[PDB]
Amino acid sequence: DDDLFEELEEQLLIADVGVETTRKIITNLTEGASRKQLRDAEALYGLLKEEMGEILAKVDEPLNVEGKAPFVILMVGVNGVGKTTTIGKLARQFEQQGKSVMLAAGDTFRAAAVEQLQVWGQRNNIPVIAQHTGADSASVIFDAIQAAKARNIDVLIADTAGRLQNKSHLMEELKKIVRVMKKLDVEAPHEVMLTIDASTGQNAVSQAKLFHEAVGLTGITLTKLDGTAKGGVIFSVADQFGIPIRYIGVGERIEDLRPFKADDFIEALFA
Amino acid sequence: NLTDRLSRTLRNISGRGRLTEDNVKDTLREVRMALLEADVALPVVREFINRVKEKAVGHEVNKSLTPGQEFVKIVRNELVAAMGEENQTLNLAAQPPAVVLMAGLQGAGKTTSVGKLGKFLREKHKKKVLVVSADVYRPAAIKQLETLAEQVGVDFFPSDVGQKPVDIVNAALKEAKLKFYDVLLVDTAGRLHVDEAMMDEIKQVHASINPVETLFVVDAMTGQDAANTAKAFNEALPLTGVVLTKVDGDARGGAALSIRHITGKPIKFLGVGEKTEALEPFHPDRIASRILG
RNA sequence: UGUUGGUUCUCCCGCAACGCGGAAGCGUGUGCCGGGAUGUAGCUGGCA
Ligand SMILES: Nc1nc2c(ncn2[C@@H]2O[C@H](COP(=O)(O)OP(=O)(O)O)[C@@H](O)[C@H]2O)c(=O)[nH]1
Ligand SMILES: Nc1nc2c(ncn2[C@@H]2O[C@H](COP(=O)(O)OP(=O)(O)O)[C@@H](O)[C@H]2O)c(=O)[nH]1
Ligand code: ALF
Ligand code: ALF
Ligand SMILES: [Mg+2]
Ligand SMILES: [Mg+2]
Repeated sequence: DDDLFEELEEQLLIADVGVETTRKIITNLTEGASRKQLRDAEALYGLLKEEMGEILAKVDEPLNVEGKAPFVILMVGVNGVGKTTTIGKLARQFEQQGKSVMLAAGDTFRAAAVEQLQVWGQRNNIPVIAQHTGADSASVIFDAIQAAKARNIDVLIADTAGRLQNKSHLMEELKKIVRVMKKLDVEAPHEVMLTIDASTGQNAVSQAKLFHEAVGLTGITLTKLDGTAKGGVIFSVADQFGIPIRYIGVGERIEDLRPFKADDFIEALFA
Repeated sequence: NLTDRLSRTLRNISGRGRLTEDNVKDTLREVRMALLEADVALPVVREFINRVKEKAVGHEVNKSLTPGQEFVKIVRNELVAAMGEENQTLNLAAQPPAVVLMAGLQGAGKTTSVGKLGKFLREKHKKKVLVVSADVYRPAAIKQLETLAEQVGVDFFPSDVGQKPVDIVNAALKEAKLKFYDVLLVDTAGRLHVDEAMMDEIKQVHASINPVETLFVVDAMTGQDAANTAKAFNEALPLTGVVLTKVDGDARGGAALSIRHITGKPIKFLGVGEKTEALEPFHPDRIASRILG
């Protein structure tokens, strides 16, 4: 049965779940399998799924944007993970549920960021509030939020510039963006969404940690699950921070965003 | 963590006799754990471990002072060996224009890297550089390159999303030959190894311009999946080099080993920031010490 | 258009933070939406 210890250990590790989380899940699995005296494979697969299901059941809360004017979502995370693409997706979704959406082009740093967002705005036939690269991000987003109140907009999604979490000064910048929002709405940002590239390994932990400490994360989006990457690191992060997983990215077209469903995620992870 | 763990295993199993395979057991498992938390893809960890085993059998160890330190010296030496050599360069001495093709997954840092290479090549190798984008997929990608190009004082060959990448690069090469340019940098859209049509596309682009360099660009925070991508890309194109981007982050960077192993190709550059000046040469020992902490 | 609040660029300065550097110092997608000068200037928001 040692070849089985070796085998499942390998399966967990190749999916980027991490060693600590691997020990937790496997240790609980030895106790569960020995306990219920399981003799067949399919039942083992079942129990594994059940326990992982426990971890993900604390983070399955879907996002609700109803009830505020506007409901403010703040997109944060590291570079090139797909924050902007995800916003593009989010808009078509919200427009599908009869919500008027506005976009803030808060990435005022990276080359062509604003034009990129604007393409998502034209694709969504919704307004995009922007100044230029070089502008103050915080003030761009603030102006956006004021404009959304004025125009009775239902959801305002603010893009930020991707930043690495060890760059403390960029995190301070992030904090200003939030702080400055508070002057219009104390409970905004109503959703602070971390975006994690599914290719990412254990550094995601650090990411989730530092952004959290900076800003208080209220949701996660897992992108690029349309490849071979399973994105298992999320278990570790769920274990440590309990952040709701809102959506999954599954491609680059405007329709390639799916509400996060734990069971589908389990399905994908194994095949 | 490293020195102290290795010192623990080495004082506790063996006393003061030479190191023999039965002393090595705990050492090997723990090194494996360290490398896994460092995001080194598993198979690569096994293969490195075996070499470590081989260096462990005939150890000349009982003589140095700290057992952890000598064993560490050997792991470090092995790793620095694995990583390659210094002063690894782009072939700019052959017939001009030197065509450089970028390849890799979405958001890896390819466009940013093209800008960085434009800066490096014009400023330091006194090169006359043309850059082009074949990214007709990601919105505003071309304008992103055009911007970067205008910023680094290099010429930009216009393309639009209504064109086809093969047409674009053929045109670009034609212009570079015709106007006696020293270098053609070719930016492409991020693509997944499972994307059959896009891999066909990159294979065809490479076939069209016969590039002297094909650079595989890889996000340094990449976890296990790097084993897959590397393999696919290595098998899809003749890679001549690797760019590892976002090393200015705090990720341990183990993907570098993984990739380096599976492709056997040299890492030529580190991307070390978002700005165009942020480019560094690859030093095996520095990255090695980073991965081991 | 009318009025105000942002911001950018140009000039001026303060406090602090971060990065690099024996240090002196050089910086700044950092903070105090710091303080001023200025444009006939831009870009952005609110309200009549
Ligand atoms: N294959 C795939 N690509 C994605 C996904 N999400 C984003 N991308 C691509 O990732 C690249 C970078 O994403 P972007 O939104 O510009 O990153 P940002 O810097 O975080 O805003 C873009 O080329 C996107 O098309 C996804 O779910 N699957
Ligand atoms: N911090 C950091 N960011 C980088 C680096 N290289 C690229 N990026 C960022 O990653 C994001 C995606 O870059 P991009 O060049 O468009 O990726 P591409 O889709 O492969 O062209 C942008 O925010 C870049 O600024 C790097 O070395 N360090
Ligand atoms: F390219 Al980014 F946030 F990393 F727009
Ligand atoms: F988003 Al890319 F190359 F992956 F521009
Ligand atoms: Mg973006
Ligand atoms: Mg690009």
